[PDB]
Amino acid sequence: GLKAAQKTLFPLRSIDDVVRLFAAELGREEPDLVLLSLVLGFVEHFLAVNRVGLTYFPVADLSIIAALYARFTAQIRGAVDLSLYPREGGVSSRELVKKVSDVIWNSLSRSYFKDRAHIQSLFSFITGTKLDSSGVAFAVVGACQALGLRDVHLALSEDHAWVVFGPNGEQTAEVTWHGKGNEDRRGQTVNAGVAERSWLYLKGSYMRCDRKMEVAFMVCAINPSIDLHTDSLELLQLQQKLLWLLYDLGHLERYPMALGNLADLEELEPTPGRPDPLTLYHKGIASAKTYYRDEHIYPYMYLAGYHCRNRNVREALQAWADTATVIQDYNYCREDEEIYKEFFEVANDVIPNLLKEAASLLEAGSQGSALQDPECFAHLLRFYDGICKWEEGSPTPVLHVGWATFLVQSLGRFEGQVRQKVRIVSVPGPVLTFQSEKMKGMKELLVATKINSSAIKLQLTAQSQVQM
Ligand SMILES: NS(=O)(=O)c1ccc(OCCCN2CCC([C@](O)(c3ccccn3)C3CCCC3)CC2)cc1
Repeated sequence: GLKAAQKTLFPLRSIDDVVRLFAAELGREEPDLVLLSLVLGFVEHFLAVNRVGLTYFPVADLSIIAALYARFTAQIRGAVDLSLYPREGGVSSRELVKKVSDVIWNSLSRSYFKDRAHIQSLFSFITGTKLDSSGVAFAVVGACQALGLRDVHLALSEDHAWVVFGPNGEQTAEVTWHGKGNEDRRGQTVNAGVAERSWLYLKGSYMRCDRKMEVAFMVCAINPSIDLHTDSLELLQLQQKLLWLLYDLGHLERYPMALGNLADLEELEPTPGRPDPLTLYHKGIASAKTYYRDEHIYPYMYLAGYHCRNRNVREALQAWADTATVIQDYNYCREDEEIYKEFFEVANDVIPNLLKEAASLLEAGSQGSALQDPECFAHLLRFYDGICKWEEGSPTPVLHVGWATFLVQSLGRFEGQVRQKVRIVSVPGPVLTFQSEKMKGMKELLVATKINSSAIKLQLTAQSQVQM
């Protein structure tokens, strides 16, 4: 409306006043996404974008929030005539959804840095005419709810956003851009992407949000960064509390990455009486396994990063091998580059630095060292096997000589007597089966006393010939 009952909690004078607002909206049949996004972008603006004047918490007076709310709703209602788009079943049509998308798109500034911080909210849309990629999709959803279109919902994969709608919520529509350069399928289904088994569309195991999960998304979208070096403590705490509130209400059940975000926040600043980060990261993984057929990559990476920051080398390598075990059943397609970059950085920067440190600490007399544990070697091998398998049948290559260099260095960190304890068995403590043809052909090289660097390179990149 706003409705009288949504107004009684104003002004919001503190973090807990914001949380109380979220609680009361989440009590409702339909939490108000426009109200809540405006409030978050407001508080984010005055705690991270401009802190001038801040003495505690930027007071969100009803007069300010209501006028922002009225601007959004007038802008949408004025520009979308619902009577031109008749609704059977209480469900929306593709043309209606496209028009709402076009409205949001056309309101945006022509040129701006599309990956700035703080352009995710309806606050940024209204005050700055700017939105990031997935912010456009959220905004389309908000606009749809404000028009009474309750079939329209946010869909998310690990790197993109679109909408679902229509009979049984079975239709999909592209409403925003993806990445740098991707030309458009705006208005189309995602079924081509699903059918080609790219990571971008998660072989169809992407998130189909209900309203509560859309609130969870805007809370994950809170960006506490003030600059490269500094975070807003007030926004970190707000985000954390909001996530716990969503957790207790059961609204993070089908949101794996939200559980990873919470775990990260708990590591930074733990809440007395709550599960530890590890429990959290494992619920994020169990959520992916239960609702998304274990087809998601980030739950394992979040866990891996935690183990990496704490120097549990063994556990970090296990998590990354689990990561690769997911990716192996995808095809590497155009538009999957963000997950290529994540794997590239693991293999070729993070793991080599972890293992270099472990080599020094071994020289310094460390026991139980990753580099003396054959299970750690097996995890490293499983990691690469999954990447190799991922590459098979993909329309674009993954591996090249730049990866081979780090592979050779990483294998060399483990002595022969440690590498030879891994048992590699065929289809048809440490025991390991390779699914990839590259790693199967490599198996003897990997356990040789002397690592044959040139042969490993040839096997990893399938380079036919050596120097004339
Ligand atoms: N090197 S590592 O330790 O293995 C590691 C690497 C990446 C990691 O990434 C964790 C961050 C994952 N991130 C969260 C924001 C998320 C997203 O950027 C986002 C943005 C806004 C709100 C919710 N999610 C997406 C969701 C789909 C569309 C945008 C994309 C995935 C963690 C660890």
